[PDB]
Amino acid sequence: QRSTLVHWFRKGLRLHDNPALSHIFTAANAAPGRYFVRPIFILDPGILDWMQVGANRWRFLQQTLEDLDNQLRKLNSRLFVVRGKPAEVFPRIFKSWRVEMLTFETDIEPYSVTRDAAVQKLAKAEGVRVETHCSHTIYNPELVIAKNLGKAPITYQKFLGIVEQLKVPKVLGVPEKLKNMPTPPKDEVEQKDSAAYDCPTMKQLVKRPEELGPNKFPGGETEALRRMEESLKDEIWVARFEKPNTAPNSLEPSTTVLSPYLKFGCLSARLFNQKLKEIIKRQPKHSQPPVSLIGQLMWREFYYTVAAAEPNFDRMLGNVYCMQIPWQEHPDHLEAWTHGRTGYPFIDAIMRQLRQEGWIHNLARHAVACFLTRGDLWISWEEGQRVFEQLLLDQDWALNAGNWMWLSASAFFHQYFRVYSPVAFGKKTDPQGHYIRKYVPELSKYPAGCIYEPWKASLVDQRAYGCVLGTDYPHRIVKHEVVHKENIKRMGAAYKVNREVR
DNA sequence: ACAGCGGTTGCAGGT
DNA sequence: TACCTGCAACCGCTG
Ligand SMILES: Cc1cc2nc3c(=O)[nH]c(=O)nc-3n(C[C@H](O)[C@H](O)[C@H](O)COP(=O)(O)OP(=O)(O)OC[C@H]3O[C@@H](n4cnc5c(N)ncnc54)[C@H](O)[C@@H]3O)c2cc1C
Ligand SMILES: O=c1nc2n(C[C@H](O)[C@H](O)[C@H](O)CO)c3cc(O)ccc3cc-2c(=O)[nH]1
Repeated sequence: QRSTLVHWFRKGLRLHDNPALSHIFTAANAAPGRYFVRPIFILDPGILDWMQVGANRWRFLQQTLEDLDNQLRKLNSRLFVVRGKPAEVFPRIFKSWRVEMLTFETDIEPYSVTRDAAVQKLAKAEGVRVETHCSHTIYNPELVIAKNLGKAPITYQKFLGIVEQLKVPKVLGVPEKLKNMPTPPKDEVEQKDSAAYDCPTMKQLVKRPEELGPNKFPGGETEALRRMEESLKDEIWVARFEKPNTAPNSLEPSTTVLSPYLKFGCLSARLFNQKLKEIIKRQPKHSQPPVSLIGQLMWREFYYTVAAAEPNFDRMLGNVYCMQIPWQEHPDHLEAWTHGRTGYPFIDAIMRQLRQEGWIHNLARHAVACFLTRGDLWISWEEGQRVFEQLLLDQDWALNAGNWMWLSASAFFHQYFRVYSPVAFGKKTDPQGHYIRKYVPELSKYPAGCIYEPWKASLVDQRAYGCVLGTDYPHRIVKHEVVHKENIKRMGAAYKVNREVR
């Protein structure tokens, strides 16, 4: 018959390096038998208005919550998956559980800002102590903004100068095994259903299981650490890691693929940073930022900082960084790009892997992002943002929007002369086109001399490869060698228009 | 002041 | 091999 401490999961679905969670566990064990602990995850049915979520990411979260519960079970506790909106949920669970303190990890995203504010205001009303922690990113965006005179650095090299003169926080371990902690007595919901706050099953979470692809990347903290240690095994590979040197179209990932685990917070970026630093010190010949592996982690930190200031970071209108470009509507060309039926086998192969597996390589994301926007189709990056938002396992509001602005040359990147060739780009790393053959099996019998460009081969040859254009594989919707030059001139025109105002 | 430099990852043609 | 200059040219940051 006592008060309750609460940790609230949103991002940071881990035990390791969770100062918000450890602060609960250390305090509860400081006064044993005086508290109840409720590690909660609010299954908010309001994020659906905020973001598109595909089947693949729902599977990831299902596996994450299942692992988080298993990890919490070993600490004499458990997870509580509460259904309903926080604005409705909190008032009830504050009184019924009798909550004294509530902790959670901070998030810059607009949905959280309005949510975290409304929660903390109500906490002040109900006499609930709230102390938040900043552990999703290595550096606090506000402090970076502050030390750069109340504004965010709009270049990478300037950003590096601001962050290097800041203290790197202590990476924490796993919280203590709860001493003298019985199961909290069943509330109004738990009495009416014992399994009310249990982990949502696949059926409960994934509404359309036919959209699910192969489960190549299982969710959870356990897999995150496991995959990290596997990636850090070859220290030679880690040290000399240079991003442009990595292939976009290799069958098995040329990079670590820790981004989904960093997005959900199954892996601590601080720990990953700390682990990388240690290897660097044991390796003489090592790569330096931005191309380095730590540099890649710094890019995450970079996009998180600029987005912290601008709430309209995901849209063109009202965005302080985004170049105002008259993008054209074309639902026909949009539907084709979204489902990988453009007629460009390299672009289609990437988009099909994105739909099926839920992850694609950085330079593979580059090729498609350029093609849709300033490259060929001249379609707004906001459209491709939603496609990525739905299909990506690592869908990060800040990272998704920022990198889309990079490739559309709306912000940060400005050299619109550098346009990716959907025909040539893939050839360098994959001359045979194995990647195309796997994800576009229609063209698997085509020779390497015209697999990136089927329109080059005669009809009599098309029949001989068991794939005729127009039926078995769509005609190329636009002509790259023509459209990209016209788009270059369009980019220069809009670059003047924005320059005029300033 | 305007002007040189650097900018995660262009392409084609060349050595 | 890994880097050579054309292409006609952007932005922010620097002194
Ligand atoms: C149009 C577009 C949209 C993108 N959307 C997302 C997204 O929503 N979420 C996301 O995590 N990444 C996004 N990326 C960035 C990048 O493609 C991925 O982070 C990377 O390919 C994931 O593979 P990895 O984990 O092996 O990265 P690694 O090469 O292993 O890099 C290490 C870590 O650094 C981070 N990182 C790498 N590249 C970037 C970068 N370009 N910007 C910011 N952080 C980076 C990732 O979290 C990654 O886990 C996007 C890129 C483009 C071009
Ligand atoms: O608080 C929650 N946040 C959820 N978010 C997590 C989200 O990243 C954080 O809540 C952010 O802090 C919101 O801006 C999700 C994100 C996804 O990409 C996919 C599914 C979810 C589900 C939830 C959820 O149920 N509850």
